[PDB]
Amino acid sequence: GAMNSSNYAELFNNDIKLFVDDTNVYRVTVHKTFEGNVATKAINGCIFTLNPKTGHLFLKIIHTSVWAGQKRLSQLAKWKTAEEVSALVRSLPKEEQPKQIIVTRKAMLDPLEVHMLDFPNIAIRPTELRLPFSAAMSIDKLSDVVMKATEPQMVLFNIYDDWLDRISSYTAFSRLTLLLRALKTNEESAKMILLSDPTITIKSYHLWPSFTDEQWITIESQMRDLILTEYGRKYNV
Amino acid sequence: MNTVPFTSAPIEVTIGIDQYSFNVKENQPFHGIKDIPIGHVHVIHFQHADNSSMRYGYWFDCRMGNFYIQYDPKDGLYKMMEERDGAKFENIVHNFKERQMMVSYPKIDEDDTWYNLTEFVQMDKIRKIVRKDENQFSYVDSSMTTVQENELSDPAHSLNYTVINFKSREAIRPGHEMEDFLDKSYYLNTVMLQGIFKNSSNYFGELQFAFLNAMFFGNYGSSLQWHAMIELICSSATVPKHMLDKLDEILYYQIKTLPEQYSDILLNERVWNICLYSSFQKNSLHNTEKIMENKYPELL
Ligand SMILES: Cc1cc(C(=O)N2CCN(C)CC2)cs1
Ligand SMILES: Cc1cc(C(=O)N2CCN(C)CC2)cs1
Repeated sequence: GAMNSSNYAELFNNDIKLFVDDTNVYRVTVHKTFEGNVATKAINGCIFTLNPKTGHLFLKIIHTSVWAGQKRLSQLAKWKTAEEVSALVRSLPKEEQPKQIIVTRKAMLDPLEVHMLDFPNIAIRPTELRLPFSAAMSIDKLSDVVMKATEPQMVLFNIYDDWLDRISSYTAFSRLTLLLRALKTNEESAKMILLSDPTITIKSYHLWPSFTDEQWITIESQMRDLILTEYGRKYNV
Repeated sequence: MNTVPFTSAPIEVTIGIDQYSFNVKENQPFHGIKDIPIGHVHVIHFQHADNSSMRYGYWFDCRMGNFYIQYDPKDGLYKMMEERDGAKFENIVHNFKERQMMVSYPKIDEDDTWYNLTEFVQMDKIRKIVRKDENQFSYVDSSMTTVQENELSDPAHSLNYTVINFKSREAIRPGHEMEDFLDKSYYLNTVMLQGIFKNSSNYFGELQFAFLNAMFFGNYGSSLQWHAMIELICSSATVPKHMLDKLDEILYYQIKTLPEQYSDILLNERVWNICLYSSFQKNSLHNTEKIMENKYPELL
């Protein structure tokens, strides 16, 4: 059934599961044509497939060529997503295949269920959480590899860097969702928070800066301020 | 014209014969139904006055034998039986006909309703859906479940309708997932029509039989089957033109015959709105769409 606040610790148990987010698969710029009509131009996209217990992020880059000559692209994008997730699962050894796949949008349920009919034991589940994974393209290294791709490509990263050496997967996911929520609510402020201090760097093999434990507590507090703020600047409170 | 005699009527009961209904009081001198049209299947069905629970009845074709009804006080119901002694039967019917002990099948001459509801329904196919091979007639009641319902518990007493499931490997070709799910023509024309049913007459026969069990017995799994078979056609972009035209006629007469007060439980809002307003065949069911909009505009 649907994943929600009541069953949140299930994400960090020892049953392999993946979140799938399709919100950055089909991406466009909207513009005027010489005749003054409106047209779209697609740009590269990505499927965001994440193991919340381990931090493994299977980033499948969606190159614009996949849309050439196709109709009803927003509908095709859900099916292309389901096709690529099914191919990923089939590529994994049996003992690494997920036992559940949680989709962040309900419109992915039927496309994924149909593509996974060969796997009747894998549960396809929606969620009641409003997870901020659309903001993954505000992570500079992820945006960079998506935009530079000249062909379809899968890149493998850990979105927790080395955090699991010092914190649990519950705490790591909480930090991740806070960072992504902040970046989604005010990208510039969030990015200022994360980089203002030039002595804290991002390792070549990492996505986020190398904060000490004490600095993460400050950072995390600053992201909560931002989110409550913007919630005032937004609603005037 | 043929006859189904009754040994007696020991318990008060509403008896229906196809779309007709009448009341028989406890121990009333009732000895059956005469003038039944030859050439059609028929259904004779029952609802006891004391327990409106369980509607039940029997599908039969008088060309296949001499059938009668006899109440059983142990099992507590009116049972259909076959009389093999043809002389014994013709004499019995004649004596009762001579004494005016039977109600006449009241077929108005202009009226093609029953033909139009049973056009493709054959006894031999009924007997494969309702398995009880020692009898030439078939018992159905309100509570019987379908083979597919049992997949989601006595198999001998099941309705073995053809399983239709839009999210199944049978329905979806590897590598055509999106194509086959959004346009079900492959599943309709290759898997079901060419492969299982063999022709559209047999498909329409099962569809009509499922409707009639839903209407006369309130059989829920039959209602599911009727709607599934409609939706499979409406959700196919490529359907033979003669099938669409015939489907429109079939559904028109089903909607025309449905009791107005049962529409809330016998009609699935989602299926009908999809079929009439969103599907590939949204513009191909002119008669059905007109009667639906004038009779059940609330549903839509
Ligand atoms: C399967 C995935 C692994 C990682 C990752 O960060 N590394 C963990 C250490 N080794 C064992 C594999 C590489 C991202 S996706
Ligand atoms: C074969 C038969 C049909 C009917 C019929 O239509 N009536 C049933 C009795 N009254 C109360 C309503 C109307 C009677 S005998």
